[PDB]
Amino acid sequence: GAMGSMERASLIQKAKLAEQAERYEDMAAFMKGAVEKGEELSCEERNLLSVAYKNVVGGQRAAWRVLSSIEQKSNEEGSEEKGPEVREYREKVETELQGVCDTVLGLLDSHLIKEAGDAESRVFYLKMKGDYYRYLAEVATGDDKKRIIDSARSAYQEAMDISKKEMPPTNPIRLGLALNFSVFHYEIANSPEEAISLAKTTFDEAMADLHTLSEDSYKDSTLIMQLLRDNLTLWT
Amino acid sequence: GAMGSMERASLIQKAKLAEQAERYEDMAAFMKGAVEKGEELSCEERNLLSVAYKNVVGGQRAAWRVLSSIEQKSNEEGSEEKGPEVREYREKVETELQGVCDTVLGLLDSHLIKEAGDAESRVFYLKMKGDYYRYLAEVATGDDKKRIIDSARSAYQEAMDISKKEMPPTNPIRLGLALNFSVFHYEIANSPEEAISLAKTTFDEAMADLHTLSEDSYKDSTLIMQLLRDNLTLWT
Amino acid sequence: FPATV
Amino acid sequence: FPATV
Ligand SMILES: *CC(=O)NCCC1CCN(C(=O)C2(Nc3ccc(Cl)cc3)CCOCC2)CC1
Ligand SMILES: *CC(=O)NCCC1CCN(C(=O)C2(Nc3ccc(Cl)cc3)CCOCC2)CC1
Ligand SMILES: [Mg+2]
Ligand SMILES: [Mg+2]
Ligand SMILES: [Mg+2]
Ligand SMILES: [Mg+2]
Ligand SMILES: [Mg+2]
Ligand SMILES: [Mg+2]
Repeated sequence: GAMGSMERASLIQKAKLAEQAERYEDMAAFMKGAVEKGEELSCEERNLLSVAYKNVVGGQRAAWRVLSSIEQKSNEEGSEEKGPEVREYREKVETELQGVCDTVLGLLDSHLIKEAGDAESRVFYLKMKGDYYRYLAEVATGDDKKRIIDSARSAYQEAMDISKKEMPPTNPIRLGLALNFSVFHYEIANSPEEAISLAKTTFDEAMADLHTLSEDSYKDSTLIMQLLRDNLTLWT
Repeated sequence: GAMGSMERASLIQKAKLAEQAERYEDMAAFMKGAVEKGEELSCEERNLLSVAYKNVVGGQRAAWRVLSSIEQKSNEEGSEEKGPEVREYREKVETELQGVCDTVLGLLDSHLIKEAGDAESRVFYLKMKGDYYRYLAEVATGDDKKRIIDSARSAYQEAMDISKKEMPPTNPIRLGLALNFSVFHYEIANSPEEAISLAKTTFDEAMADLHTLSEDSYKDSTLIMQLLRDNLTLWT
Repeated sequence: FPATV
Repeated sequence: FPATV
């Protein structure tokens, strides 16, 4: 790849610069290069990887939703026929989104997950696997849609099982996993009751463990707890 | 080019979709394809072209400024040596910026300007020529920097001469040209007094012609007049 | 749209 | 940074 000639440390340095410049496509490309060096990622480096791709795919998802809405409006009664362009451009954006998701899934499969033995790393990568299958599921309409949804579920569930055994209920990775899996249940799996139950139980179990935390850890955990509360408020 | 097989009208349709989705790189690529069809652009189409590239280069300029500031801080006394990475990445962004500017200048030279006979189109394109040479000047440090600055000046000046002869003082293109040429004087040409004089004279001449305008034209002209006032406030 | 991290 | 259009 195009980053093969760049030092690992330089790729990481440049990813941090790209983040400061809000150049998330560049950030993602630097981080992909760093992963492809073959060494395990540190905590900081896992965060860089995730931030980069979250921001790239986030932008693509927002664009896809704009275009999908326009396309849906075009298919209503009384809408004038404007030709294939809206579908074509929605497809273009969709294909680019799918490409990014496939790139991330590829990094996780070759070989981040299999080398991840500590709970913090393994849960984090399995959560990411769930997230990128979820993004594929958002745009899926064909023969494989059920298998894509099941791939997301399986990844999230493996992450949940490890997190419950190995991490305290306030751990930010455990909380973030639960937040996202709850959204999977609500938005993808047509399971709003499961979504609500998971968010409520996660919040309550975290609340009960806050007493163990330093001020700084408390700030980190409570930030994500508020996201759980925000979703619960949206859904109830 | 990659848009050679797409209908002109479809390119324009897709540029409008890309704008709605805030996909400005795509918007610019569609508009480049439309220009390369060889037909003159309408008013609406000239606006699409300009919006697309303004947004792409705007993002690149903001990133370049972040990276340049980091690089400058690295060259201060007492700063630890961190190697070539900041310079390299600033150069990467700079080269991409220069590429976009060269693409726009190329469209203007082949053959938008030479076919533009009406004042509205010719002034608009010459203003754009000035703007993209100005962006090149912002990053120039070599043998050609003076010639790049002079290219911007010459384009702006030709636009100003036509605008003063052919357009009323409230015309938004005339106002926008003056706004940008004033910024050229302040930021590029080291001529803050010229910048201030131009902004003041342009504002005052516009004010005196507002009485001729409809409500809708008044709204358009006064918006840009306020930008002139905003710059004057910054500079005095 | 719901919050995710 | 000053306003341009
Ligand atoms: C060692 C380690 O834990 N590294 C990676 C996990 C970090 C990521 C950043 N953290 C956060 O609390 C925020 N993002 C986030 C949380 C949890 C997950 Cl699984 C992913 C991302 C929370 C949301 O705002 C940004 C930071 C701490 C844990
Ligand atoms: C026929 C015609 O005049 N077409 C192009 C010029 C338009 C552009 C949009 N207009 C504006 O007033 C705004 N942008 C802008 C003004 C002037 C120039 Cl030269 C370039 C762009 C003003 C800033 O906010 C966005 C619209 C009207 C004239
Ligand atoms: Mg090495
Ligand atoms: Mg498709
Ligand atoms: Mg349960
Ligand atoms: Mg044709
Ligand atoms: Mg250079
Ligand atoms: Mg004068």
